[PDB]
Amino acid sequence: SGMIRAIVRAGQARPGPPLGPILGQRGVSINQFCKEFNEKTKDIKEGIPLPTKIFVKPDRTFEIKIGQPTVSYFLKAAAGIEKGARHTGKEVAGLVTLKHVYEIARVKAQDDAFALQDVPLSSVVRSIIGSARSLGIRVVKDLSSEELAAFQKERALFLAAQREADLAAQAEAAKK
Amino acid sequence: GSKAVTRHRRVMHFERQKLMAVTEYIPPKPTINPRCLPPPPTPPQEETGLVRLLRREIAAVFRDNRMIAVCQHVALSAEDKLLLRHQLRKHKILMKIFPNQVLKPFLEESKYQNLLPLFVGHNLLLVSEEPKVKEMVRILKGIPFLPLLGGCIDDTILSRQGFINYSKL
Amino acid sequence: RVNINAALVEDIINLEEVNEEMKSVIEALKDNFNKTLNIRTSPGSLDKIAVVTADGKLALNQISQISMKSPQLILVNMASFPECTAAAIKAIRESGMNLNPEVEGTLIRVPIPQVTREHREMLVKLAKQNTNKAKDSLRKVRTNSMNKLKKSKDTVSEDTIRLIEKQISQMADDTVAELDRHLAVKTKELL
Amino acid sequence: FKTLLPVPTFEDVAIPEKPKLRFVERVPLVPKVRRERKNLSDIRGPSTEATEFTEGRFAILALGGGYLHWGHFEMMRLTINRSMDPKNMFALWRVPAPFKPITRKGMGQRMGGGKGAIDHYVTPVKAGRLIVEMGGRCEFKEVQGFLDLVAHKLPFPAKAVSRETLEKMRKDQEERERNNQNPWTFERIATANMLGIRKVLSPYDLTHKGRYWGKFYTPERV
Amino acid sequence: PEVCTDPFRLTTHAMGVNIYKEGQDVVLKPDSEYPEWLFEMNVGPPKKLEELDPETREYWRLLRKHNIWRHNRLSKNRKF
Amino acid sequence: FKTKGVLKKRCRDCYLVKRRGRWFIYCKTNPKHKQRQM
Amino acid sequence: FREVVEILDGKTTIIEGRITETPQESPNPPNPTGQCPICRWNLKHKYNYEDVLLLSQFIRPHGGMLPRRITGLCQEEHLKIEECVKMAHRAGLLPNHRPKLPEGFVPKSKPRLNRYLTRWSPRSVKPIYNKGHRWNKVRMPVGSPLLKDNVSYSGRPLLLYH
Amino acid sequence: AAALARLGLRAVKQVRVQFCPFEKNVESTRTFLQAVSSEKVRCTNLNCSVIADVRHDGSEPCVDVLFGDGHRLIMRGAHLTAQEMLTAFASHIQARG
Amino acid sequence: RNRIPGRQWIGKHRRPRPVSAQAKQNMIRRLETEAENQYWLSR
RNA sequence: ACCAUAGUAGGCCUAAAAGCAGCCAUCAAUUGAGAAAGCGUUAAAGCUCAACAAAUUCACCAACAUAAUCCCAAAAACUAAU
Ligand SMILES: [Mg+2]
Ligand SMILES: [Mg+2]
Ligand SMILES: [Mg+2]
Ligand SMILES: [Mg+2]
Ligand SMILES: [Mg+2]
Ligand SMILES: [Mg+2]
Ligand SMILES: [Mg+2]
Ligand SMILES: [Zn+2]
Ligand SMILES: [Zn+2]
Repeated sequence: SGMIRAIVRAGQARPGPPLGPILGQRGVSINQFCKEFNEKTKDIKEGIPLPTKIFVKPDRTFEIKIGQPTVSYFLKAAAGIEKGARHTGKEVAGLVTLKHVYEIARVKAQDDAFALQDVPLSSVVRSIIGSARSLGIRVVKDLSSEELAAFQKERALFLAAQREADLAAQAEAAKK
Repeated sequence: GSKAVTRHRRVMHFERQKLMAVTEYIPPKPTINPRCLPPPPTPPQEETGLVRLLRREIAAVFRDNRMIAVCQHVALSAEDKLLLRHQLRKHKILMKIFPNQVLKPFLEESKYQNLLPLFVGHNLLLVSEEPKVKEMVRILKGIPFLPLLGGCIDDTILSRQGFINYSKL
Repeated sequence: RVNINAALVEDIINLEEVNEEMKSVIEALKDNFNKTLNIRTSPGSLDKIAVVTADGKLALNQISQISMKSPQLILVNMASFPECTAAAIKAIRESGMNLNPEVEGTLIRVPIPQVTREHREMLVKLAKQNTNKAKDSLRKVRTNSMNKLKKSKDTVSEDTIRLIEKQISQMADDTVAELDRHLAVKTKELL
Repeated sequence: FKTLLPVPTFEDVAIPEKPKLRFVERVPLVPKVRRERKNLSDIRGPSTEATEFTEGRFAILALGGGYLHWGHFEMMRLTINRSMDPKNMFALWRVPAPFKPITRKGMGQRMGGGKGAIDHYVTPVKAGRLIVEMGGRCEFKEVQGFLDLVAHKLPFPAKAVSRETLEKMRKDQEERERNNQNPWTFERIATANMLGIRKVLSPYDLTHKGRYWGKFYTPERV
Repeated sequence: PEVCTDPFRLTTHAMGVNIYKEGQDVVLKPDSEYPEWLFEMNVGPPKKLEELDPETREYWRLLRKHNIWRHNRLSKNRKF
Repeated sequence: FKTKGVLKKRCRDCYLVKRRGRWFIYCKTNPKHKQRQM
Repeated sequence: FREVVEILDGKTTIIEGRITETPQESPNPPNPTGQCPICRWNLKHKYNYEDVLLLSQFIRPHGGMLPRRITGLCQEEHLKIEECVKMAHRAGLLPNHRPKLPEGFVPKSKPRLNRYLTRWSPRSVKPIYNKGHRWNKVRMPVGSPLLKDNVSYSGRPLLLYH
Repeated sequence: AAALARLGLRAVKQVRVQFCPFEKNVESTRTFLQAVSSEKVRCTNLNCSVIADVRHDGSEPCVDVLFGDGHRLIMRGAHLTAQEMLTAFASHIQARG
Repeated sequence: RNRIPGRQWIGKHRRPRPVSAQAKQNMIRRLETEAENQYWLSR
């Protein structure tokens, strides 16, 4: 029938939206897909969301290919910040080093996307750095000793920014 | 009696119309049309960084590696092309595509001028170091409508039958 | 349409004032006779019921939450402004027809009876009578303007007076045409 | 295979605050109490003011004369604002607000009795004058595309030109005048009073050189 | 549905990349293990057109990207 | 058919042809795009 | 010249291309320095619809035109020769350059009206019922305007509208 | 490729193109081979078998198409244009099929 | 059918009577004669 | 004509914003493809553009109905014309 891209949480498998209508239009039974997803993801319990491709055949049968989880969630977990910056470039969302980028690249090199390509890990590192640039997380070359002080200052800065943003949102809601 | 400026174009006097007609512009007309005339000398083109990089890459390819196979590039699906790329990199032989406009002059200037009829249409250069044609023949046999045109194995220009014989050797 | 500049006189007649009066009369008649006779048993949606709140008039859908319990049962709920429940009940009970609700607390059950009374002909006749009265009022306003012109007919040229009378007659004709169009639209809506 | 060409880059140009065209009043804040004669010389003849670029790179060039009023101003403003990207483009006017009053008779239609009553104001524009000047980090192609509609909707004929386009057309006109083949030209004949042509010509024709007739300007008249 | 970190774990390792069931977080291997291509690459300022060498493929890739941007800007007046 | 003084294509499948001494914008996907130059 | 030959032999279709001998250019052109064929044979501003020997050199056997990328003429001469070929075909010249239709040659129609220097198509021009007055008159176009640059020995300009 | 894809190629069994790439008149033959080996043609029908025979001394490019009407279309294309071969092939297969 | 409003050579809409080659040649000849006259009236 | 794969559903609000109600970044893989220039979905999906590989005629704007008694000299593209 076709192919469907679905980003699903590792520990979450619900027969509802947005997974509901997409499989209902295809006619594939949602319960079987949920059971297969639970069987294939019950070996992982850290709740890292991942994208997957569902190949629905014309006979209403489906196949599942599970790839590596999301780069955005990888960067968020590596930096320690729950949500990314609203205005990228004007504000800093987080701070990581080259070690996290290299580790993410070497653990994502086995995905279905970069498995077919045969470029070295340098290209994957560049892709991760570009994704971090888009997310707003700053990367530094060498600050292993200063990362503690950098973290202790950036946490205060980010909590102050979050408080200011919450105040601005409350003011906008009251004005609207 | 109309005003000095009107909207109906203010049709002029007959003498003024005659004056305009006499004073109408006449473009200069050359005796011989210069379009089909023997053209001016050649304004020679200037080599750019892109063509220089292409020439350097082609020279490096023809210098370093040993197996340089020429195949007819077939318009296949992206997934199949990537799968073929992965299967070829399993044997560590890569593929490249070069434009004919830069490939033909380099080929005719170099010692591989016998490959000119092979590079008329779509082309694909299979580059392999330490050639092993057995795996290449096996992986090409899986696709029926992707024909091996020819190539050179250590400065030995061979056709498809020559490649088959070398693989069997 | 002979229209004067309406600024070259400015003293013996105020065409701007005449137009303002005509437009005010038209608007008042329109609003009143519509909202009075737009009931047609079921006045479009009952969400537009005027309920008193803060010494003002607001629709039921404005100060209420109106849903449809059944196709003939309107379910009102007092959540947005739960302070005029009695006023809302009274307004629903007397809204054009006999729409007696049931005071089930915040919920309000409104059955929809009738829609077979065939009083639309009488409503049309009442609308025609009101339109005739509005025409009479417009004629009175035009006569007052003509009397002002006659009072001014001392030094001002009767040519200018005739031009102003033609302008006023044209405005009156346009206003009565608008009234007739509104009457026709209301008659179509009723029937 | 095709070569790669560099693209223009715009960094020196800075977008000013409020890039959109400002609103223009229908009438001046101080109305003209005294009725003025409708001089047609403000339209007749070539333009001498607002004929060159000041800060923008593109402009709306008028090839003829006419009157612009609040309707035309509003049309131009709305069209440019809705079809212009404020983040990369800015626009400015080159003509003043409508100030010249136009009178209609009104009360009574027979000839005579005095002047009429002021109805609206217009801005006189001569041929060769810029109307709207635009600039920014944008290419002329899109600017010309979305300004051609404004040029067409303007009463007088108009074009969406740039600095390069205006310079090219002026140089083409100069070259045509230079290499015109026939020895007889309107300017020369008018200056020399050949055939007594001054009887049928006009004193302003000595300056117009035959390129201007009333409010109509012919660019190919040399 | 998951939980993030806050203490020295963030600086000492990555605690969100461990994907399987067991909480076996990978440690931060010493700097000597990481090759030079991790450190030689730029991080913050993207390369511009004039910064790159015209005899380099990255310059032509950036020029192609700029050509696509120019074409997209020009084709914003599509009436189709 | 719509008679116009200026003809312009409303989609990429409209083709302009000179027939019977006039110009015609013919479209097959959208029959409403039939334009005839007056 | 290349010819396509189709052979049917027992539900089998054979399509083959056959190359035949073709005439070549004359050895001595008056102006060898000219890039363009007509411009180098000095027939520019000389040919007309009456000159059939030049127009018949490059036209398809069914009366079709020939591509400029193959012919080699300049754009203006290509357009002029296309106009002249159309005029000759409408006038009745090139009798042998029409498709052979054995079925359609039996039902004869009205006799072909003799014409020459025809600009438009005979089936596309509506009669002018008004014809205009002296000052505003709808003149009847005769001949193609592209031929206004031909040499005039008499010196009188060619009347393109009468 | 689009013309062959839109014509419904489900009614073909075998298409083989036998040619010698080292000749001076194989441009049209290779263009035809690439057109008939396009991805759209492949996805139109999977029951067809496409064969590319490469020779060195044959010097006679040709195309043989066997389809289930018991029909064998043989085109000895040595001077024909690739577009002409494509349109003739399409016209024959649509007429008989 | 086609009427000329007003008088033939007075009103706003006049006869569209064009200029002829004979008139052009006559004007050119007169211009040449006057140019020769103004040359002879120079020194 | 010639085809369209990769991080990725780039990050925020919204029931949903997956190139496309909106705001900010606009990186990076394959020689070769814009966090996407037009259609389309509630959200997708899907259909086109430019990018490589195949060639390379030229390719910027310019065309516009009508009245009444009956259309209105007929006609003519080349024998030499300041
Ligand atoms: Mg006068
Ligand atoms: Mg206009
Ligand atoms: Mg008369
Ligand atoms: Mg007149
Ligand atoms: Mg790339
Ligand atoms: Mg494309
Ligand atoms: Mg009509
Ligand atoms: Zn269309
Ligand atoms: Zn030529």
